[PDB]
Amino acid sequence: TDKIYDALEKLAEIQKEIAEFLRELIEA
Amino acid sequence: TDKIYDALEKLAEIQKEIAEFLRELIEA
Amino acid sequence: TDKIYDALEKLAEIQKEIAEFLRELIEA
Amino acid sequence: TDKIYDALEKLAEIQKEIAEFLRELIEA
Amino acid sequence: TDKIYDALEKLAEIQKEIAEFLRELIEA
Amino acid sequence: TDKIYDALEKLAEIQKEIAEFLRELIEA
Repeated sequence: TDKIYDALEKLAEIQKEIAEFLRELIEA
Repeated sequence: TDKIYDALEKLAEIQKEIAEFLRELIEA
Repeated sequence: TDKIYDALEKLAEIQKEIAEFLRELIEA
Repeated sequence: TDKIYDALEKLAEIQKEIAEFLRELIEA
Repeated sequence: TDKIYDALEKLAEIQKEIAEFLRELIEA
Repeated sequence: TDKIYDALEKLAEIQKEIAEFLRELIEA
């Protein structure tokens, strides 16, 4: 169901942002 | 270490978005 | 399906705990 | 649906790899 | 660096919960 | 800090796999 897909996307984005943050951090 | 504080903020926002998702989910 | 929702929740929690850990770390 | 399950698995693996990376990092 | 060891433990637990989820999933 | 560069690479690959998943999803 499309709501579940959107759930999975919204979720994925959060992991993307986590990785974002992680790489962003490692330059320290 | 302002960079670390900004890190902590940027991080916090991600938790905010996680919580967003979590509450958004619980209505199911 | 509710099992899939619970899956998505259980999953979300793990990301929450990851972020937890991440912020917890940054005070080092 | 099985495609959605596979989605959830593929997703999970990414979190596994994130944790992988995180622990891998902490030895620094 | 005991704090780092505790970090590694707290981290490990999250991987344990990830694996939990993963095996839990594979019965689908 | 080569270890840090390798960290950044290993990390990047995970983002690659995230993006993989994301594009893979959007066909839904």
